[PDB]
Amino acid sequence: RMKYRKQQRGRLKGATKGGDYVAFGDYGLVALEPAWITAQQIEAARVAMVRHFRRGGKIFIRIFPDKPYTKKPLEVRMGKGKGNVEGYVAVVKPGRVMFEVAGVTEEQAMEALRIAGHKLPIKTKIVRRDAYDEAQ
Amino acid sequence: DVALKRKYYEEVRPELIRRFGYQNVWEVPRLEKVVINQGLGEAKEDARILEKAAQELALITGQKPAVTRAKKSISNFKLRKGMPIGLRVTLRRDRMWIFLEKLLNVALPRIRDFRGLNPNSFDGRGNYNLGLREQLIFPEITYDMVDALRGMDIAVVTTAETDEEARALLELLGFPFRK
Amino acid sequence: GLGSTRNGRDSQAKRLGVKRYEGQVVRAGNILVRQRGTRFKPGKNVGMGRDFTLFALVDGVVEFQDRGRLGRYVHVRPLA
Amino acid sequence: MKEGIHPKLVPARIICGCGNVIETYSTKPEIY
Amino acid sequence: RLTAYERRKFRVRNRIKRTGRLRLSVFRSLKHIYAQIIDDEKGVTLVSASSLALKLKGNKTEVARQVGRALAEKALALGIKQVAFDRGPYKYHGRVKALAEGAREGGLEF
Amino acid sequence: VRLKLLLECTECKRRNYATEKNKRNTPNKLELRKYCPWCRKHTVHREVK
RNA sequence: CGCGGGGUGGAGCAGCCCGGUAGCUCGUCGGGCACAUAACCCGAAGGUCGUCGGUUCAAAUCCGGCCCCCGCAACCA
RNA sequence: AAUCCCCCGUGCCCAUAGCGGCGUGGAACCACCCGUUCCCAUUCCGAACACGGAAGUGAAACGCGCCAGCGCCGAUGGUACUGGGCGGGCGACCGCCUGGGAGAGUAGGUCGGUGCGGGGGAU
RNA sequence: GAGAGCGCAAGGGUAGAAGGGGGCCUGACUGCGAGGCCUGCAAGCCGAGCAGGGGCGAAAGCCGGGCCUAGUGAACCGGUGGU
RNA sequence: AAAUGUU
Repeated sequence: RMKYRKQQRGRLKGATKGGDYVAFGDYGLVALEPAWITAQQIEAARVAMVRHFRRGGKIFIRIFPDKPYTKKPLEVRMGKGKGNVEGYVAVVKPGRVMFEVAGVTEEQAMEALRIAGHKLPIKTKIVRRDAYDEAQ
Repeated sequence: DVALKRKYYEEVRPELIRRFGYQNVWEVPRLEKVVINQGLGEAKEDARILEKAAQELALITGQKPAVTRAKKSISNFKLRKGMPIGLRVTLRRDRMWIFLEKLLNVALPRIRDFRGLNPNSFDGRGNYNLGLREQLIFPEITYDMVDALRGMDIAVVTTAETDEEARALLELLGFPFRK
Repeated sequence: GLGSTRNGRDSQAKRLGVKRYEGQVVRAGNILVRQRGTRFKPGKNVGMGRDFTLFALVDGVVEFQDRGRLGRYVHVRPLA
Repeated sequence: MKEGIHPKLVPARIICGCGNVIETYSTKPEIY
Repeated sequence: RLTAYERRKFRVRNRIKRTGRLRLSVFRSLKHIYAQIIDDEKGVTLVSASSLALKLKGNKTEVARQVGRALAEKALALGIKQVAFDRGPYKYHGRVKALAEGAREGGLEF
Repeated sequence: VRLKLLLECTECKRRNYATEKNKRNTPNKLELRKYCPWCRKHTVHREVK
């Protein structure tokens, strides 16, 4: 969870539409609605997919955080310099693939990306592979 | 001695034309300039070596200009982006075949280890650098004449194509090989 | 900084656009381009001031053209 | 070619080497 | 990408700017002492010249003077060319000159 | 204005000055140059103040 | 998170007004006198100036980061 | 000249004009080339710039000629976005009507186009 | 295909070069200014061309401070030089 | 002027 040698330290808000089509593992939980998603829910699902599996499982993570937070700490009258950043987030707009799987094709594998998509406040869906388009 | 080496070249190479082609004579193998670089860099101090080293190589050959700037200002010693470093001299046609056969024939075994001058692996692709020389062994002069001899360089350039187009040339001219 | 907010420094801005677009009969002395760096090289009958400001030199019609690799040129073509 | 500054090399090839048989280079050790 | 004929494209260019004057460009190869008078703003050649068209041969250098002495009379034969200049290839010395000194017989104002 | 100076140069024949700047440390040698006064001759002035 | 001061031998300190050049006090070791100690008398060793880079013919000395030590207040799970 | 074809100077379109691979030129033109006093010049060198000129040669450089592996421009058909209208949503946000309409990708494209003036060939 | 450099911060720009090196010199000057961009006033900015007298160049030509945008503050009251 | 010594 290092994001070291940063460019700029404070950022802005606002986002509405989104893309980034189907991926190519064996199974991946796919989003439906937009929501910010912190750097800790990702780690929670990364632990809960692993310790279900078989003391062995493999996972490909496709979501990474950039945008920083602000809090203005506890009881402050407004109107000063907005600071004090903290642990910080990513963005997933309608449809791009989170967390594709090791590929052992069982409901042994299909259950873990139900119990991982049971935190993570988005509403998800489960798919597999027949896409086979072309990119660069 | 200059025409004496001219006729040696021009009566050994038409004898030794008989391994390539016979066509387009003016398109085989020929020699070019010779650069000699003193390359001291020890006169980051006073400009006393810039006169003192400029009267023995310039007394063997043509004058010794100060192509001596340093382009940058790394650490080591505060050179002060400038000063002088290089001590280059260029030789073209006449002092060319003065200096070449003068260093080759009647002077060179004043050096030790006697393995010609070549450990046979110069590994050029283009115009074939060489040059194994530590300063003031046998040029013409008298037994010390300076303090702290500093080692010189030689870089012949040719118009050859493969490695053997100057390996065979400089070996049928002389220049003993093998380590 | 130190532990607060140290900003709130800015400057009232110059204008520097294009003043005398295609067509538009001009007379000798009008400023055609205020710019910061050379983005429009001069042509015939167009001078170039001290800080890269183009200005008409004789009377006529401002006419834009390009060159491609070399760059955009402007020049004022005589009136009739 | 600057004609005044470079050193003099008119006869500084035509000698035998200012004494060659003391210089020990002609038949000196280079043979097999 | 450009092998040291950059001065020719830099010096000549700085000349085009003042388009109130007409140019003569010379060539200076061996049996080739050529010149041309170009009117700039309409790209043509206004009048030609000669080194071997007019033959004028020998084995010499004074043919360079001869060509300019021809360009003088051939300029004032149409008579309008009062104002013109002269560039060249590189350095302006002997061979490239006599052309200027030959055009200085007809009153070419340079 | 620590090392720079406001110097004010006069003539080798006459009156008042022609107002310029000087360094005082890297040159020191009392400068002199050539200019056109209101007596129309292009004479040489000297650092006088 | 904060306010100002400092990094020099084993420890404590001058040298930083303004560019050239490293010293003092305690303290460790070795030889002296004395029946053996204490005290006293001679001599020697122990660094570059926290850490990395810039400016000049020349940085302990002027500039920028990085990291430590001195004191004041409010608080998280 | 006042009908066509190779060469040599100048301009404009402006990389669908370039890089890389192999052949092909001197009878005429051109460049290497031979020398070094003056005409000149090289922080040193006639390597460049300049001078006086047979030979030998077209190998190097330059022009026509070919081959799409690298580059370079690139359709039709769709979709995102949106000028102007109406709708549904607690909240991030979505839908339909009417005019416009990209970027990436696919089939494919080319190893340039063109004036002005001189010297020769078909007379 | 310029991704280096240009006294100091960032953006624009530039090798058909404002970038590095030598040759000679002070236009880092004086009856002076048509015409404009900006603007509540006051301020700031660019400027072809005549006349005087001069530098570099064979000529063509260019020069009234620096590659450009920051290094500055109205009046009143006083000081020193000429008219 | 100038100290101490049973382990």
